[PDB]
Amino acid sequence: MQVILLDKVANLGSLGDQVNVKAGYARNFLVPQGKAVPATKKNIEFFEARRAELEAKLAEVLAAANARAEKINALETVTIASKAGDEGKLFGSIGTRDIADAVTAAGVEVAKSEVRLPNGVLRTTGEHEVSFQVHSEVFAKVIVNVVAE
Amino acid sequence: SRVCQVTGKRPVTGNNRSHALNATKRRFLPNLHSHRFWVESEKRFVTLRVSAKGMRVIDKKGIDTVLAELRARGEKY
Amino acid sequence: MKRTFQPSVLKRNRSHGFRARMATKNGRQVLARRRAKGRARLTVSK
Amino acid sequence: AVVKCKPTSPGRRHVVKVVNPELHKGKPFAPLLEKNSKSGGRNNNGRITTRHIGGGHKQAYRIVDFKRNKDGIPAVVERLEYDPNRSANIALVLYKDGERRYILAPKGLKAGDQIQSGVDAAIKPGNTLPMRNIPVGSTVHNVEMKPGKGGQLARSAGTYVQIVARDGAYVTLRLRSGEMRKVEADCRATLGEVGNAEHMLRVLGKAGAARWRGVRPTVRGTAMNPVDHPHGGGEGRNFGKHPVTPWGVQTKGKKTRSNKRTDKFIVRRRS
Amino acid sequence: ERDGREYVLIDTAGVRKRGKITDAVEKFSVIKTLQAIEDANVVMLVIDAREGISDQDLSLLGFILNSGRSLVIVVNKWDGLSQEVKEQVKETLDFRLGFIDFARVHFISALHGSGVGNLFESVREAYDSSTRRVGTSMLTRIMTMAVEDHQPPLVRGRRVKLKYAHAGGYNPPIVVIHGNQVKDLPDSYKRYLMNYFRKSLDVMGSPIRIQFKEGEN
RNA sequence: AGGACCGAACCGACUAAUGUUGAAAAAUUAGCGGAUGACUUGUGGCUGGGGGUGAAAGGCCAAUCAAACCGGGAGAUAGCU
RNA sequence: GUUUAUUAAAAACACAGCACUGUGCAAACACGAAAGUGGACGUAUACGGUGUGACGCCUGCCCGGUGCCGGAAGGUUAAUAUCGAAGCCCCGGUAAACGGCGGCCGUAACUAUAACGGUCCUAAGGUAGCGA
RNA sequence: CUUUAAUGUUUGAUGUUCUAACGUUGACCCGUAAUCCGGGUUGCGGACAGUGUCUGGUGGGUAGUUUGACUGGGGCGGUC
Repeated sequence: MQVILLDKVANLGSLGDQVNVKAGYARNFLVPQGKAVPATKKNIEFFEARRAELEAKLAEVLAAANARAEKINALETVTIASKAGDEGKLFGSIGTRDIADAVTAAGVEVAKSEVRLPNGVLRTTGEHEVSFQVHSEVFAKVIVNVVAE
Repeated sequence: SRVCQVTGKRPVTGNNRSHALNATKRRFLPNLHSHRFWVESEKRFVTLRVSAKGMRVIDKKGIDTVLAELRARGEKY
Repeated sequence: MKRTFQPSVLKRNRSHGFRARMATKNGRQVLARRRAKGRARLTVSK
Repeated sequence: AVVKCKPTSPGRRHVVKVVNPELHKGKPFAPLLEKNSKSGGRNNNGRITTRHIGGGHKQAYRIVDFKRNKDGIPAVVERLEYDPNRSANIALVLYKDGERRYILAPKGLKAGDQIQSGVDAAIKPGNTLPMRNIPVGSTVHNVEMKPGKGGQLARSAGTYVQIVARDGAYVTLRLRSGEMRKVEADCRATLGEVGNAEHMLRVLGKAGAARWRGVRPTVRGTAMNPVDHPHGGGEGRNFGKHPVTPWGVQTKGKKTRSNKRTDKFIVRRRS
Repeated sequence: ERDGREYVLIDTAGVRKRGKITDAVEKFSVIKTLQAIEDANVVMLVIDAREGISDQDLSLLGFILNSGRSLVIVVNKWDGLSQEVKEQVKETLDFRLGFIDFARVHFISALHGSGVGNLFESVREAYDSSTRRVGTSMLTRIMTMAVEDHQPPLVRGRRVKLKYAHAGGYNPPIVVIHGNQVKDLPDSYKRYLMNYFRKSLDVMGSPIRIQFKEGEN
């Protein structure tokens, strides 16, 4: 169908780009995910007025989502923000494994290719130490301090 | 079944046909598939069996408008 | 050699029992048919 | 093992049999036992569907599973036992768990043998593990293909498969066939095999044997009246005609493959 | 003709008949193939291994038998076929119909050529047998054996009588045997005695023909 | 021990004979085969007609079966008696 | 052994054994428009199909390597009207090829048949079964 | 115009990877001290597969019927 995006920026289409799209991408990815809202010559008018608010006020702690996204598409340097990516560097214990929650791409992951650790990892500040496996049953490690602002 | 629940479907009467123009009959199934629609207005999926003309139709009018009906068509939501 | 006539009340009745004949629309289309044709045996299993 | 019948009759002139004295003779463990069922093989609407199946003897099923579980504190082999529920021999184990269970039961057994279903494994012949911790080139039986679904390939006498490679995720094994197929990365199959590599020489021998084996005559189509089923033949038993089955086209030296979903695991076809 | 000897190209489209045009329907072409019959003493049947022996085609071979001219069987564009050939069975179904001749199967391509010599050769051999110098004597002598062995048919409690055969021409070999009446033999026994001759003196050539005349009864 | 031998029951029917408007819609009479297993049998139950089923004869499927039985189409249709 | 109940018991049908093929499980396949079900609570020493018919005894011929055979299109060998077709690779086809399964010559003692080689073909080579 | 580029393109193929439809006869939780099912979680597959339409090839398995007439019996033959 067609939508006006709600998305700040998206790899094609950005920042209240009203465009038509594939039906199979649009209804099951651009919506329902908040990255678009349907377009109609009714909707566009509503939306045009709305987006001076919505694609600004919502879209301002969302800068994080585009950045952190790389880190979870690879799962080499598994990095998400729990509160961060919009507050400076990714810091505190907060982030991935301290609640054992990190977003996956499709449940096929390299972020639980072994489990072994006694209280997880992360415990520095102003940077955040992830464990970056070197095997699948030994945890000799190569820990990094990546951020994804 | 084999019905859209919207557009209104069921297989409907046919025949093989030949330039011979022989006599036999066969019906004809529409293109329906049960597709997992996202209600959003209770933010769940209420997977309905739907046509593929209809799939379009649902889209153009929007989720809770097909789902406005069903209730108004007196039938399983 | 045996004969076509074999015995049993039991088997006879649960070849067609009244209720079983009251319990499938088609052989009940019949039940009614005959009934309207006015035969006071019906089942033939009284 | 092998024992040859001494002829005192024809009807005992070609009965080749194999005795099973290394199992107890008498009842087995009923609280792990369950009924059989017979229906002449016949369909949901009972029909002759796949001919010849049915009869036999009576036999009995035995409540079983090969998912190698209650892993905990190991078991030991108590006895082996015949059952007509496989062309093999099955066996009771007693756990230290205080569990009691039967296992499919490999060749190497001699009772009191140590069993552990523990994933660390003592790499003991006949013992199971998921293939992602196997040795290279290992011989394994009880090939599944979804992880922990429970073996369904290779659970017969002397059936095994050689592991060919385990590379990345997924393990390719050679099915007894000369078939290379990749099952999943975790997936089980039990080290080695169960033997009974001699019941190959066991025979029916006669119709009486086949009767207690439920083989109801594979009735020769080919010399029937072609009217109700066709293939070849006639009243004159004549040849020089176009040979096809009722589907109108040959079934003998024709491929088949109605599983466009398992090509993807198949690397080199069966024979 | 090349090498004096005549070759024909025939049927209607797919043949790679894309010519000056002359067969508005499916019919005219057939008028040509019947010309192809007239002119032969040898016909070659191209069949494919991947569209050959079609219904029309098997009829086409049946027709060939009428055509009364030598059959040599060619399979062309056969270097691209699959390593387990489909095709032994395809040869077997035609074999059983069955065409006593000499076959000789050819597996060529017009886009490679393999069979090229073997085709040239096969036709000559087939022509010699077909065109064979014949002669009342040979025919009578082999015939006696046959009738003694398996019995001339009897009709209405009266036994028949054969008593010589001669050759009515040789090129497609025809014989006319003077015995008992036309209906006193079934076509089958005619053929039996014919098949016998086809057997006892080589005929890698064409089907041979037998006739019966009456005068004695 | 055994598709073991002989042979009653019980089932099956090879010869003959008889009946053939019977005594009997296939028996009787008289010999005869198998008989602990490819056995036999009861009771009940289930496979349904362009269909089963079928140790296969184009058998058998309610005395009927190279197409059940029954109802309707249907006062069929029949250049034929 | 089984069988044409109500003409026909057999040489028919069956049958072990054997042979061949197809099928990797959500199996092939089979029924059932499908759902489902059977196949199978099984699992390629099986399962399904098909086919042959105990048993014993009559020898059942692998194309890949490399070679061979016919053929052309090429390669390779030629003149150097270059193109290079004939013989050979190759393409197809080829194991009565090396190598296990014939003769003929010498040789396991009436020479002759011959395990080895030669000779027909880059055939093992009457060993099996069976002898005037 | 034939022809040919350079450039603008327009579009379809293959190649690869993904996940989000879709599949999941994996495993578990749950209605429900239910091998059915449903929902949810997770594992695995994956834009496939399969199916709907349309559409080419095949198809005696299934289906309706077609296969003259003359005739010193017919069929045979020969003939119209």
